[PDB]
Amino acid sequence: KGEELFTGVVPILVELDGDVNGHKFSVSGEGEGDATYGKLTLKFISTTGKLPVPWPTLVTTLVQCFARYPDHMKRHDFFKSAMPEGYVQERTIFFKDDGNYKTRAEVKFEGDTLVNRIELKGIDFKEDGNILGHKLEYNGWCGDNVYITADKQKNGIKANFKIRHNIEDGGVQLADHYQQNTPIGDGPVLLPDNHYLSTCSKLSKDPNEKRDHMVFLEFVTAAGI
Repeated sequence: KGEELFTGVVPILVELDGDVNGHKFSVSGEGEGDATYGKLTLKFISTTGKLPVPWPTLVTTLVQCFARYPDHMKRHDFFKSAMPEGYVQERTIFFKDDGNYKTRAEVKFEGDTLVNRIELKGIDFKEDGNILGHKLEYNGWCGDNVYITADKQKNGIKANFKIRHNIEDGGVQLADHYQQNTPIGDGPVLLPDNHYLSTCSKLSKDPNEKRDHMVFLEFVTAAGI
């Protein structure tokens, strides 16, 4: 089964080609995931200089197949069921009173490595706003539970959740996520009952890293059934 591919530690590679208000950037990430613990340890670097947007706004875009689905919920794990062929993950992220990200990604196995290749398009961002102005706290932000629902029409799922970024000096910048995932292959997948993913993240910095970067720790676990 697809879940058998996640029994141990799996290496991860991430690639993101971004474009925000016509300003292009590129991020390369790598690390490992341990679905048994819903644990992700990843590091991301910008290869194109300082990012035009804050790192926290890219976290959700930069591998939910590593969520821990407890034994009693494994029937509802769409992400692993679509492996190894993978799935397309599309999102529209509305930043309240600001621009929006539109993202399309392929999450699939290349060899023994889980790969996440992303194309991101951002438009309508305010130069004097919280995003382009880099006013979002690096760890001052909390992510609501990722509420997942089946999308039988497309043999996939949909997800909805808000990310709440603390603004430096006060305030919260909301990011409304609208998500859709579709399998790449034709094989049968697991269409889940309503549930959610509980997430916990920690951003940090590598003191040896010279490039604009983000060290990333995440725990993600399924619940709600």
